[PDB]
Parts: sequence; structure tokens; C-alpha cells
Amino acid sequence: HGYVSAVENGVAEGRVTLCKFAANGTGEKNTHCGAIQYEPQSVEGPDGFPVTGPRDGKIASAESALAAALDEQTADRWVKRPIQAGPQTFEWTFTANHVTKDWKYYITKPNWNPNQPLSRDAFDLNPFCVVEGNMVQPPKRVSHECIVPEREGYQVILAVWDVGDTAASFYNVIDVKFDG
Ligand SMILES: [Ca+2]
Ligand SMILES: [Cu+2]
Repeated sequence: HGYVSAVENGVAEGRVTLCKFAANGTGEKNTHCGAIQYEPQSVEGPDGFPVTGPRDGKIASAESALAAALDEQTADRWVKRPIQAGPQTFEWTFTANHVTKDWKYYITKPNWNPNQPLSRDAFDLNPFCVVEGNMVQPPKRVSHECIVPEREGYQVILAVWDVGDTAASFYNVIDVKFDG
């Protein structure tokens, strides 16, 4: 159990994280998140996106009944966090730092449609960042240095934490705003 955070080093909090914790700097929160707002660490879903795992339209919730509210997708629905292309650091905070297979990060395609539910077709399925977990426990907070591709405007990053000793992964979408 854990979530994408910006407590020590991260560039942008997960969408679910902002249902509970105020955004760095602005204090913005996401609203009307349903029950997941009390446990942003619990967006747990089946392994194997995009081959298996959460189906289209259920990616942001990872098919969790707790997090169903996160599957809404419009241009204005969610708090967007500023980002730039190039080197950036993403951060996970774990309430339970399970043995880890890897972390993978995907970004939406340049001309994705922010006004329809998220789907495999919205994302570049070639992950822009992969971090090996080596089937060991990570520390309770980790920072991953990634190269973020060039984009304009509103984009979504999908961060996947694959727990190595269960058939489950944690799925945190991130709402980011590039210049332009
Ligand atoms: Ca797993
Ligand atoms: Cu857990």
C-alpha cells in the first residue's frame, strides 16, 4: 500500500494522493473522491497492465470499488500539477513497503482526449521510465529519476507499482500540466 507523493523530492502528487493531502505550494485538493479519500494508499488492482490488469475506463481506479470516482475524466475535473520535459523525480510513499518487482511509468499520447475515460489508446504503452525492484523490500519512501518526454498542455502519467509477492499492483494516475 502506497501512493505517489511530493513530500521530500517528488515532482507531482498522485491524483488519489490529493484527495487526502493538500498539494505542495498551492494547497489544492481533489474533491468528491469517495471512500478512497481516507486511504489514498489503497488503489490496488490486478497485475499486468496493459496486457491484462485494469480494463479501459477503470485504469485510474484500478477497478477498486473504493476508488471508482477517480475514473471520471474531463478537462477540468482534476487538480493539475506543473511539470516540464526532461529529468524529473517521482516519489512513492508506502504505508506498507511490500517486496517489489518493479515500477513503470507511462504518459498519455500527445493528442489524447482529456474528455473521455482513460484507455489503453490514450497512453503510449512504451513506458518512459522503468525502475527495477529486484524482488526486495524498498524503503518506506523512494525517489525515481526519470526522463519525461516532451508534451504540451494537460497530460496524464500512469505510475504502476508491481508488488512482487502478490498478483496485484498499485496504479496511481498523475494529472500534469506542461507549458503551452
Ligand atoms: Ca504483483
Ligand atoms: Cu499493501
